[PDB]
Amino acid sequence: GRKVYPHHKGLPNGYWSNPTEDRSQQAIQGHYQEYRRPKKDGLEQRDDQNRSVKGWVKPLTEFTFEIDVTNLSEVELGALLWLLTLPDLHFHRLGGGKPLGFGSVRLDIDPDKTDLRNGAGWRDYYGSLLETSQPDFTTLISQWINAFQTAVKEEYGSSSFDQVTFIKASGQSLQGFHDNASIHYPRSTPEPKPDGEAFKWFVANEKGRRLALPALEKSQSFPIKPS
Amino acid sequence: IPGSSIKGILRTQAERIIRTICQSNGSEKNFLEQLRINLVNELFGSASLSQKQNGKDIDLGKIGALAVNDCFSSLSMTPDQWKAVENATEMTGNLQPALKQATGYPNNISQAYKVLQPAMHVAVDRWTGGAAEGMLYSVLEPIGVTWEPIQVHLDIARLKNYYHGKEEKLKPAIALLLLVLRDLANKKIPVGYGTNRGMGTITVSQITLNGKALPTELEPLNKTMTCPNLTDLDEAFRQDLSTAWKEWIADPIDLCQQ
RNA sequence: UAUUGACGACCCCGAUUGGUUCUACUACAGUUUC
Ligand SMILES: [Mg+2]
Repeated sequence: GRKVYPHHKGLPNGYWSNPTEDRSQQAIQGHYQEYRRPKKDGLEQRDDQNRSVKGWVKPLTEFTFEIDVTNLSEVELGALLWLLTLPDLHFHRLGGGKPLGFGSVRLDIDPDKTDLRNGAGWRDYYGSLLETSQPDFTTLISQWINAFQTAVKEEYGSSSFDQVTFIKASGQSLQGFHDNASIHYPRSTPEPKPDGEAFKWFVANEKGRRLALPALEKSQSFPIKPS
Repeated sequence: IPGSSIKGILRTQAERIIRTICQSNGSEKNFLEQLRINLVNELFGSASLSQKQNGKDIDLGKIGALAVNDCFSSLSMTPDQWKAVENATEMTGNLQPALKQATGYPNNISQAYKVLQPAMHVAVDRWTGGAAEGMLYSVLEPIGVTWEPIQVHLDIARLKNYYHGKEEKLKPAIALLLLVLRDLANKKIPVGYGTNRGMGTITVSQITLNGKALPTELEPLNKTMTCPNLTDLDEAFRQDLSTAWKEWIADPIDLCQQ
C-alpha cells in the first residue's frame, strides 16, 4: 500500500542543535545523531552518494497558508478538516529528508479567518452588494468530521472508525511509534559506523530469521540481530 | 498576461455567479452552450449564430461591451537577453548567467533569483516514495516580476444600445461587474498557469473607476476604491444597484429582449 | 552442507486538447441620345 515515514517521536533535547558536531558515534539519551553522515578518520564524508544542506528552517518556525475549496461534499470536506484538526501530537511529514527525521509539521486551523458556506449561502452573498453576514461554520465543523467518520465506518465495514485499517495505520504514521525504539535504516550495528554497511543486516536477516517488515499499526520493532 | 486570459477569468467568475444564483447546472452542455448565459452575453459578448427563432430569422451574436488590454511587466529585457534564457541548457550552469543578465543583477544571483526563480518538482510514487520514473520537471517562476495596472474598458454606449436605451437596464449588468470585481480583490479569481499548483493568486491594492459621460444615476461610479468590499462606493448607490440586481434575480429575463 | 566480500546513486519531464460554431454574397444600373 501507501508508503509513509512515521514521525520520529521522542528525539532527545539538543538532537537538532549544534548539527555540525559529529555526535553520530555516541548515544545521547539513546539516540545516535542519525541524520548526520559520520566522519571517517575525522574528515567529512562528502561522498557523491549524499547531499549536504547549508541551512534548514528551524524547528518551531511557523507558516500560514490558505486553502480555497470548491463544491466539497460534507464527506470530502469532513475528511479534509479531520486532517487539519488531528488531536495533539499528530504530525504531518513535509518536504525532504523524511527518513532522517526532518520535516514533521503540526497543522491546525485559524477559525477566525475561515469562511465556508454552501451554495445556498453564496446565493445570499452574491445576492447583494451590501455586506451580509457569514455563517459561523464552527458549529458545523464537528458535524462534517462525523459525516466522514461514519462513511469510513460504513463502507469499510467496521465497528469503529479508528479500527479501520488504513485509519489505524495512518494514525501511527502521524503519531509515530510509542515503544521508544529508535528509527533508522536496518543495520547490523547499533552505532551508525562510518562505512554504512546497511546491507549486511539484510544478509543476516536472509540467512537467519527472515523477518518481514512489521505491520504499521503493530508498532513492532526489528531486532538488530535478525538471526 | 494577454487580455484574452484576463477576460476569460473574469467571464468565468461572472458566469459562476449567475449560474449559482439560478442554480443552473453547466455539466450537460457542450462548451459553446456553456458560455451562453444571461448578462454575460451582453458584457462579454456572444458568438454569431443565426436562428430562425420565430419564423423571423435572428442573429444571437453580439460583441462584448467589455474589453480588456494585455498587461505587461514593469521589468523588461532586451530581446537577446531573453533569448539567452530560452536557450540556457544547464539549470546550474549557463542558465545562471542568463538570469543574472535578464533580472538586472548581472553580478548578484541572490537578487536575480528574487525576480525569476527556477523551481524543480517531482511526482513521488505512492508505493515506493522517491520519484516516479520520468516525472521530474522545472518552472521558471516569476516570483518577483512587478506588473502594471490592468485596464478594463466598459463600453456603456454599447450596452445602452443593446438595451434599446433604457438606462434602468444597466444596473443588473453594472451590478454583476461590481460583484466580479469584489471577488477579484478577495483572491477568489486567480490568474494564469498553475493556479491550483502554487501560482496565480493576486493582491489588488486599488481599483480606480473612471467613467466619462456616464448617465447621471451611474455618475457615482467615478471613484477610486481601496476597500475590496466596494465600501468606497456610496451606500445609497450600492443599495440602489443591489435593488435592481435583486429585482433581476427574482426574474432573470433576457434583459435586452425588448 | 553454506559459504565469498563491500560497494553504489536514480529520475531529466510524462499524458492531452491542435481548432469549434455562425455569416458564403446582399442591393442594384439591363441600355443611353431635350
Ligand atoms: Mg524535465
